[PDB]
Amino acid sequence: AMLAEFEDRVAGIPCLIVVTYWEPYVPAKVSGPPEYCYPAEGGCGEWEVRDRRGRPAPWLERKLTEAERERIDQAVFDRMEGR
Repeated sequence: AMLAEFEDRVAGIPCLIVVTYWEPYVPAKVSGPPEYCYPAEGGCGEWEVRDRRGRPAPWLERKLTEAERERIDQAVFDRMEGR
């Protein structure tokens, strides 16, 4: 569904980011013998740009650059991993 929404910007234009899937971050096991160690999991998911009413915003989606996608990826992580 629609897990969370927050106000942000795409190339300076106000929008809503809606998070549609979130895989919770699960820490790696690093302490102790290597035989018991394992990598981290999750800390990623799926999000979309929307207008302030939560409607599709294809005109903003087209304005996303890879730089913006990377910045918003981190904004989503911080929102979903917050308290």
